[PDB]
Amino acid sequence: MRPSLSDYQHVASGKVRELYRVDDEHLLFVATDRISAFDFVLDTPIPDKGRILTAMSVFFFGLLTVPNHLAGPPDDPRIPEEVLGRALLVRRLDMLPVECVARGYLTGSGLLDYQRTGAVCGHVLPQGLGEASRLDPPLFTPATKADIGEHDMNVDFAAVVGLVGAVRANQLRDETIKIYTRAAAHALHKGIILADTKFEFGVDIEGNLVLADEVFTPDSSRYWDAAHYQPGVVQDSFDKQFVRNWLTGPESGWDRASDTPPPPLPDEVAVATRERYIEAYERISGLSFSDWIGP
Ligand SMILES: Nc1ncnc(-c2cnn(Cc3cccc(F)c3)c2)c1Cl
Repeated sequence: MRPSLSDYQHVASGKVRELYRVDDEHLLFVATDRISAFDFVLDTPIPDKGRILTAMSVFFFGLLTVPNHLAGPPDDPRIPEEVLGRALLVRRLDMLPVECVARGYLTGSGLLDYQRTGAVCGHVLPQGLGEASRLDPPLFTPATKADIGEHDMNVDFAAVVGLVGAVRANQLRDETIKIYTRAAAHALHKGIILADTKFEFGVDIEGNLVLADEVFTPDSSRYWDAAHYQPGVVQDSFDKQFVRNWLTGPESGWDRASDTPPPPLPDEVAVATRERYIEAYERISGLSFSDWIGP
């Protein structure tokens, strides 16, 4: 007997995740099976994506030594059956208003900022870099949330100071880079490049920094196949390239530039995408997804 999700109060929704109040000091952090591509949440869910990404997050939490917001096991009796395997019980924290980002490679808004200004989030970079260039050391490239449906706004370190305090900002920078460095080296050892990552921190009652997000999922982090890493061109998304290629190919009937909501995916593409998630999970964790809890 587990409670119903309807026993808990919904407090937040993201594109592909949900948050619920369990009591005054705990929340329920729920991954869904929805997937986003080209800034659209697609009509077609990916089977088991919520469970797979939750397993991934749990693995990486176990790998990292930093305090985190997990407040119970993946089978905690407070978790409803309906979300079992894709929801975790977490401690309620005072969240810090910073999207902490580390970039090991230059792509996306990071590359664009560099191409426009020669710098990213206050970091003046060497000349001659381009798409998927390795950054060494990794860059702290923080961002702030914007309006609904808008991309996060890249900001520099001074902006983070103004948001959370000088000493805390230094802590966010150091911890974000330490955590990314550890995770990325682990993943690369297993054949996957984590090109970048984003996560949020909160502060507990004693004032300590606590990692409080999904961590190193293909949604929070660019997953790349290391065996095909080729600086100078756009790398395939380990998990979403089948989806991307179909949507923008000759069979979808959809024009990406038209900004109209994309059509549903072929079942075959959704199944193939689930397999990519399982492959990435099992390679990185060294575990079997068949052992991960579910309904
Ligand atoms: N441990 C915490 N304590 C207090 N607040 C949060 C919190 C609030 N918002 N978010 C972002 C978010 C995470 C998942 C699903 C969403 F819809 C939104 C996280 C957390 Cl993780």
